Amino acid sequence: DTICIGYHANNSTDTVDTVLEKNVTVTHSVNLLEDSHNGKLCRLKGIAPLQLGKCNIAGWLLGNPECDPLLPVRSWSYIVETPNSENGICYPGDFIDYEELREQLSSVSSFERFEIFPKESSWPNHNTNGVTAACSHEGKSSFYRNLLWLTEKEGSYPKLKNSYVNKKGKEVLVLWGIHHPPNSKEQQNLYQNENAYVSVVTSNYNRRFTPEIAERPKVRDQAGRMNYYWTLLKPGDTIIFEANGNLIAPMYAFALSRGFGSGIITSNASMHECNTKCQTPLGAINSSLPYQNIHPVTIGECPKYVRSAKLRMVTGLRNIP
Amino acid sequence: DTICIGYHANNSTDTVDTVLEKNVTVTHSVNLLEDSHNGKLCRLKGIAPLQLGKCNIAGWLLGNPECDPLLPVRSWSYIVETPNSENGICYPGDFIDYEELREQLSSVSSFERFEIFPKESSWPNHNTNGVTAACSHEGKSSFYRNLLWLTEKEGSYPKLKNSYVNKKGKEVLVLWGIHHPPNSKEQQNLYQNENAYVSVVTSNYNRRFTPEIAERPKVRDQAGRMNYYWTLLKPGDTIIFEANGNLIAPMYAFALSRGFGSGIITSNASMHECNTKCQTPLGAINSSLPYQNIHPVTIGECPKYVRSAKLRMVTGLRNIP
Amino acid sequence: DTICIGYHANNSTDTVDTVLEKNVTVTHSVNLLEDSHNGKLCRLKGIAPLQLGKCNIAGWLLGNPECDPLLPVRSWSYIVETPNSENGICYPGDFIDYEELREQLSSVSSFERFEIFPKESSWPNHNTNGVTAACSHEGKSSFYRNLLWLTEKEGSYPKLKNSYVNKKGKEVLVLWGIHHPPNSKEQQNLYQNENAYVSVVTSNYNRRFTPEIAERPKVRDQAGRMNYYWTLLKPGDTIIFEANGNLIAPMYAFALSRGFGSGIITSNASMHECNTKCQTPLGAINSSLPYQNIHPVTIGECPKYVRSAKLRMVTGLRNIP
Amino acid sequence: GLFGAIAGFIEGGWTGMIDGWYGYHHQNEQGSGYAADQKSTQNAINGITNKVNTVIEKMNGKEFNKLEKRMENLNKKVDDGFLDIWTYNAELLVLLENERTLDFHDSNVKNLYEKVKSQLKNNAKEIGNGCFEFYHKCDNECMESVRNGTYDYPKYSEESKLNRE
Amino acid sequence: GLFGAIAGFIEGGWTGMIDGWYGYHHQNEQGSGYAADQKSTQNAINGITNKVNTVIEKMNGKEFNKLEKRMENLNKKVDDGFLDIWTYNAELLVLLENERTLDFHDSNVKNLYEKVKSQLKNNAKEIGNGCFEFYHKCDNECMESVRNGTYDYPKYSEESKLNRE
Amino acid sequence: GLFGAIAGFIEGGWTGMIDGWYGYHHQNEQGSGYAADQKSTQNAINGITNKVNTVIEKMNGKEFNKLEKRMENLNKKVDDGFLDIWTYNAELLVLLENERTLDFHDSNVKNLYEKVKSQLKNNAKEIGNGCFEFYHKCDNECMESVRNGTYDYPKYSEESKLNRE
Amino acid sequence: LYEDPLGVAGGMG
Amino acid sequence: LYEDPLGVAGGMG
Amino acid sequence: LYEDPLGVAGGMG
Ligand SMILES: *[C@@H]1O[C@H](CO)[C@@H](O[C@@H]2O[C@H](CO)[C@@H](O)[C@H](O)[C@H]2NC(C)=O)[C@H](O)[C@H]1NC(C)=O
Ligand SMILES: *[C@@H]1O[C@H](CO)[C@@H](O[C@@H]2O[C@H](CO)[C@@H](O)[C@H](O)[C@H]2NC(C)=O)[C@H](O)[C@H]1NC(C)=O
Ligand SMILES: *[C@@H]1O[C@H](CO)[C@@H](O[C@@H]2O[C@H](CO)[C@@H](O)[C@H](O)[C@H]2NC(C)=O)[C@H](O)[C@H]1NC(C)=O
Ligand SMILES: *[C@@H]1O[C@H](CO)[C@@H](O)[C@H](O)[C@H]1NC(C)=O
Ligand SMILES: *[C@@H]1O[C@H](CO)[C@@H](O)[C@H](O)[C@H]1NC(C)=O
Ligand SMILES: *[C@@H]1O[C@H](CO)[C@@H](O)[C@H](O)[C@H]1NC(C)=O
Ligand SMILES: *[C@@H]1O[C@H](CO)[C@@H](O)[C@H](O)[C@H]1NC(C)=O
Ligand SMILES: *[C@@H]1O[C@H](CO)[C@@H](O)[C@H](O)[C@H]1NC(C)=O
Ligand SMILES: *[C@@H]1O[C@H](CO)[C@@H](O)[C@H](O)[C@H]1NC(C)=O
Ligand SMILES: *[C@@H]1O[C@H](CO)[C@@H](O)[C@H](O)[C@H]1NC(C)=O
Ligand SMILES: *[C@@H]1O[C@H](CO)[C@@H](O)[C@H](O)[C@H]1NC(C)=O
Ligand SMILES: *[C@@H]1O[C@H](CO)[C@@H](O)[C@H](O)[C@H]1NC(C)=O
Repeated sequence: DTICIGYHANNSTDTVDTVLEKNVTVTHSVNLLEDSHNGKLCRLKGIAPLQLGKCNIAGWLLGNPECDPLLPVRSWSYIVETPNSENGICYPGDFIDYEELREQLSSVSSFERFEIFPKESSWPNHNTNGVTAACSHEGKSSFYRNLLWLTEKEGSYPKLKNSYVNKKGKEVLVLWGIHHPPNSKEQQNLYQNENAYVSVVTSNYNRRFTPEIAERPKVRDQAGRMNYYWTLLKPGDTIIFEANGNLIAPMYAFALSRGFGSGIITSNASMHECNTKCQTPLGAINSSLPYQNIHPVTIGECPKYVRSAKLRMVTGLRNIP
Repeated sequence: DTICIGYHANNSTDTVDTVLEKNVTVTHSVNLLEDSHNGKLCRLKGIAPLQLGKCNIAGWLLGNPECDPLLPVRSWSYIVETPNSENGICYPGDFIDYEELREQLSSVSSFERFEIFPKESSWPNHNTNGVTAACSHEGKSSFYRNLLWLTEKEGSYPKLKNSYVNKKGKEVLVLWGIHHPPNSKEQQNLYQNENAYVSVVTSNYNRRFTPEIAERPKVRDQAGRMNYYWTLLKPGDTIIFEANGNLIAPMYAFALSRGFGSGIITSNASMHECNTKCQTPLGAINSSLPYQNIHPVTIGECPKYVRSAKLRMVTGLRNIP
Repeated sequence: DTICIGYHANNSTDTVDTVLEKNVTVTHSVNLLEDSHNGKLCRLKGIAPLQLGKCNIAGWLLGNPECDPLLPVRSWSYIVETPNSENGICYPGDFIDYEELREQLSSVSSFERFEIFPKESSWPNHNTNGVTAACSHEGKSSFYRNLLWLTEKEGSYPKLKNSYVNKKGKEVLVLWGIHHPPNSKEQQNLYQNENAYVSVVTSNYNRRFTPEIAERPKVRDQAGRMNYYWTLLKPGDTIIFEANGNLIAPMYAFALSRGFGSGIITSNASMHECNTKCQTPLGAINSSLPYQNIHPVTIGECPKYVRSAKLRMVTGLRNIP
Repeated sequence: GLFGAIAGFIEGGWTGMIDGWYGYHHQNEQGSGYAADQKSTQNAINGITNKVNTVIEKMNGKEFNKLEKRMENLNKKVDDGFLDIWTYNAELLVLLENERTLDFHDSNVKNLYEKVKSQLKNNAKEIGNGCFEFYHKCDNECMESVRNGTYDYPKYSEESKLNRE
Repeated sequence: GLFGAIAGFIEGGWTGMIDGWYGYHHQNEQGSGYAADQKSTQNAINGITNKVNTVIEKMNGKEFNKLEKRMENLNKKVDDGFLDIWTYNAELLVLLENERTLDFHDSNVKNLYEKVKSQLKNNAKEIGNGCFEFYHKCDNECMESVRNGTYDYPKYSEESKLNRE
Repeated sequence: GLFGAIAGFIEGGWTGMIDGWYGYHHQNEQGSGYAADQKSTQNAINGITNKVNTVIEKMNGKEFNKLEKRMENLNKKVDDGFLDIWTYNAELLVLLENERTLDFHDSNVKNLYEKVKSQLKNNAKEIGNGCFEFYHKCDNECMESVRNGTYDYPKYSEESKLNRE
Repeated sequence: LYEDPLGVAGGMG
Repeated sequence: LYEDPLGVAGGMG
Repeated sequence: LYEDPLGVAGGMG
């Protein structure tokens, strides 16, 4: 007549590492490291992303005509650029403080694209039809959808000065560009005054531009270039443009709303009808476990990224059958 | 006849958390997390702070007359701005590299406010009486206590050029301003030369300013603005000002000393006759325990800030009475 | 007749700290903290460093003649400046974006110093013999080995414009300088046009310089100064210089290769015939243990720097003899 | 393990015991059987659930132009340092927690054995492998009396004394 | 606990023992009494003081304009990451230290019990609850002989043998 | 220690035992001797080698002009914070690992003692200091039978019963 | 039949 | 009466 | 004579 003490054993092959021992077979364990993704771009807390397709941020904002136009009002949970978006700054030049603008839009949840200066009533006695082959659409030479090339009309470039007052209750992002012809002769034939000047003012922004004429190596077969500038007109403030040449006037601007939890990712995954709390450039994640070795770039409530291949916590016993 | 082994128990209700169990009542514990402050602004290692009252850093440095003037020599252990200091830059304009100057003064322990260019002997054949309503004091129009508005006298603005040599054995912080009238007519009536220029030089600083005339939305009912610049003249070096208009000359400058452990805090707590080793915008801390959940902003020898609500280390036993 | 259980003891005086006890003598331990260095500057994965001797980075790049010239092609594993390199910017002025250039060279493993614009064929109808006492070599007045002072010849400074096309398959670092005379009379006697201008262009770089004339406190007995600028011409791109005065033309440029694991250190240790995987400004380290309290500045595969004086892990038993 | 029971003086586990982490095997006249110890198993499940929970809840994109290399490298240093710290912390925590959990199970089963032994006294002999051979007849009621902790020593004291001689 | 004594085979503590963390209760002819074990209590106080000390001593404002958003966000990322790391470290350290300290106390009192038991041998019987009933008369001198670790087994061997029969 | 053996009921170590971490001393007719326990020593060496290994492998210059003070201070804050975290982590890890290792050795030798004791049963008496005095004659073959874990209790049961009376 | 919300013991009573 | 500088044992002898 | 690659036991058999 005997009685015995013992402990549970089963057929589990789960193994966990300890300090003193490595391949320890245990009766039960729980995994803490998520390593699986669905390979899809999915909605985030019920909101679809904003996909730019062939355009990057610069091409979309400036209005590169090669990119399928987006609806006038859009709202997203995160922005997706694709790795090699062919369309961007199509007429050569530098996008001044571009990275800061990317960072700004990293917290934007909304845009309304609205006409700020209509083509036919904002710049009288100037020609609004300038195009170029550097930004071609449908084979023929074109120009940005959100800007307007102001040229001389009938041999004269009168001094223009226009204004906008922000009555949208939100920040309005305004972009424009300044042209730099390669030779003086072009500046003459385009704006008629060699010493032209542009001035853009708000209550907290202030800049004055003067065309810098110099022969430059031709990029997209353009020896002259075109700088692009931007600003955030606060609610109630006024933006003032004054010029006598070289100004690439704004036509469409954006009324922005600010949100939480968004960002910009580069991904060549495709949008599916799905929903997650955690998006990575490779796919969605279940945000249930504390760690993930999928991608350091995450958007949403997401496990902490680590380099480990295995994080497994034993709950059962040492399996000795 | 019996003997027994046992352990201590008492009436303690202290509870601590372990890995396997949460509300464990114990006979004795020590707290590691300080969560109490006195609500007062107190001295730091025996040195009172510098309180700016109605002024922020910019208003104090520029000499906004609405702020109760401070004694000529002052030394502090930390600077306190109050949340909504109404007085600052009173004539509109931008304070160039202002944040860098804040960071500089974050390690300053001393100032001597001294006259660098006396009003009555530094700018002959120019008028030194300019005032404005944007910086009003006692109802009437006034101007910064540390700068001087140089205008035309008897219809002419002769080219001025003055110099200072730093014989204070310390860094001397020098500030000045450049005016930008809204229309050319004002620049004519104020300095008589439309193409005026200012030049400020040291051995390692060099800048040239030219007035940029443009109609701007009127802030504090001023359509023209006034930029403010600063520099740190090293011991032995010379600062040179040369201008023919638009210069807002320096009058008073600051001789700075550098120290350790200081900083700038925003706080609406009041100074009391007290002393601490650790100040937070909410109040003082006993710097005895290693952690504190009071405020991430600390000055002095201070516990590390954490988010936890309870950090308690058991020393006694499990309390089983 | 007895049998006994026991444990090992020896004459070890090794002591380790635990949580409950401090000076615990143990039978065996292993050290984890390396605290010994050889005091020498040694090769890194078989590659000698680049030592600049009396020159800093700026003096070497600009070609200060007081520094023993280096072979035309050099390749290193890390750069060593010595604490007080007397030779650097020898004609006064500011090295624009110098820190960014230091950071660039922090990942450079190679340079070929090559003539980009020969002295005798690149700037006709201009004089290429300008020297100064601020950069003296062998007692007499001299100039940078990599730049060329372009002055007026026979009373006239014709507009020069030259070009280079990068056919080196690598980035080519190009440096130049712009002169700022103290008085207008000097600008007249040196370049004959008071309103001179320089323009330097690539496909992604663009800058226009105009001499700023102002009397400055004489440094190295020079009241005028000389700014220095640089750029990285990508493979295949073209750099264009155009000027009518004030240009300090480039003569020698550098073809750079990029590598991994390098950096810049300040050290007054001397090179020996030796080899390490880990270099510190004090000496070499055996990269076998995980920690080191020698220096926070390391280059190569190196233990993590900590402040601790002792990190020792017990392997044996409590030593009780 | 640290407490000598699991993989120690109790060489292996019991796949026949499907009803608990620790427990008993009996063989008497009326037959044989396994029987989990539900209180110790439930307390261990409580503790380990708490451990898993607190580990689960202790844890709760920029660009740069060509002239901002220093800031790019500082951002990368920050990201890499945080990654290093968190990988280190996760792996360390898991290792130490696994060690402590295995030792927890070892301690629990050794405690079980000692409770039974101090209940039984000299009314049985330790025959190794974590088993006691009774010096008296122990029916299912006596086995449950040992399991529930209510073993009556004087009830069988004299009979076990006799057979122990 | 991990060692089976506290909240284990010694079910509860002694509020009547005000003079130490661990100790003894005796009852003989001359009466009853508590008596702390001062050496074990002092050694435990040493160890725990050291633990508290090393935890206490292991631990020893910018602005940005509108065009410096990237640097503002990097500064905030740095502050938040350090805050995360330090909150995590503090809470983890406290949890593991509390577990180890409770187990330390458990181990100390179990060691006390075992020292007494191996001193007494069969001159007394274990009656549970951490108590021994002597097979002989044990006066205050004998009780202190057990406390100071100087129990004379052959002195009472024969008398305890007789009463144990 | 935590398990009562090292610096406990076995007061000191054996400098005469040069062949292992734990082991035995015997004295019988044929003389005296030390003898390491090679299996327990080798298993402990395995575990401690693994501990050292995982600690060894868990772990695997800018300038600023006068107008970049904020970035200089952020870089210094980053460097200092990482330094703080890593110094803290290294010192903490070493302290806890040393505690666990000393307790590991304590547990190993206590387990050794208990294996011998449960092998011997009443064929010997515990005389303290971790020693058993046999109630029978135990030659070198019997000593190795105890060491290899093959002690034959019924072989000497009756002789030890007689001398134990 | 234990209260095992996380399935720590894999069902098991 | 123990050497208890931090009051770890709350007075207690 | 133990397999002690790191010399954890300082030679010792
Ligand atoms: C992890 O541990 C398991 C448990 O022993 C090992 O699995 C056995 O390995 C041996 C030798 O390689 C084989 O003969 C058995 O068939 C394996 N059993 C099973 C169920 O797979 C395994 O090798 C260990 N892995 C590592 C990397 O150590
Ligand atoms: C913390 O532990 C204590 C100790 O048991 C708990 O206090 C008792 O809780 C019960 C049930 O809520 C009450 O009936 C008792 O009156 C309480 N005793 C005292 C002295 O307060 C307490 O509930 C636990 N708290 C948590 C959050 O678990
Ligand atoms: C570290 O521990 C050792 C071990 O006891 C101490 O060394 C002894 O200290 C006493 C008193 O100072 C001396 O009388 C002995 O001669 C020392 N022995 C040896 C071998 O040196 C030592 O003092 C301890 N150190 C600290 C700082 O606690
Ligand atoms: C393991 O055991 C389970 C029973 O719980 C059974 O369903 C499963 O098929 C078994 N697997 C193997 C590989 O034996
Ligand atoms: C694009 O998707 C393909 C498909 O697997 C993948 O191989 C490639 O790495 C992806 N490119 C990028 C930049 O992610
Ligand atoms: C707890 O006990 C102390 C005696 O040490 C006594 O002073 C105190 O009043 C008691 N408190 C309660 C709530 O019983
Ligand atoms: C100012 O003090 C009041 C008093 O409690 C407080 O409610 C308020 O939050 C404080 N304001 C700031 C900005 O700290
Ligand atoms: C310690 O013992 C070793 C033998 O292993 C011996 O060589 C050494 O000299 C001894 N040192 C001292 C100080 O006793
Ligand atoms: C230069 O070397 C000497 C020699 O010991 C040393 O004292 C000094 O600190 C070193 N200087 C620097 C800047 O490292
Ligand atoms: C055993 O314990 C259970 C529950 O505490 C009780 O109902 C029962 O009467 C006890 N005795 C036996 C013999 O089962
Ligand atoms: C007990 O120990 C104390 C102190 O070591 C000693 O003075 C005393 O003589 C010992 N014996 C008795 C019976 O107290
Ligand atoms: C002891 O164990 C060894 C190895 O397992 C074996 O060879 C030997 O026969 C056993 N018995 C004796 C008496 O040595």
